[PDB]
Amino acid sequence: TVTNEFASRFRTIVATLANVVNERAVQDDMQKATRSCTKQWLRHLETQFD
Amino acid sequence: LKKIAESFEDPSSIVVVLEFILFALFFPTEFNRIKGDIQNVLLLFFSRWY
Repeated sequence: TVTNEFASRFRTIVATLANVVNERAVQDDMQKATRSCTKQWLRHLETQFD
Repeated sequence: LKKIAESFEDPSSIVVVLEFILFALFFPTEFNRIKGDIQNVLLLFFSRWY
């Protein structure tokens, strides 16, 4: 494969957790900066796992 | 194509894509000669973003 299926599964897991943490942050009126930072951290995890 | 290591975490990564597009415009011929090796990069950009 061009793409690692295990890694891609981690991308889906992380997309889910991302929309989850996001839904929380909007529930708690969290500042945009910190949210973007959690997302950058999740993406970084995706690249690392890849 | 000279190898390009890009993960495409952050949106800024679009720079790489734009690079290829410019190379497709300025040098359509040479790009035609390396477009598969380019498609290996774009496939990563697409699997990540879409």
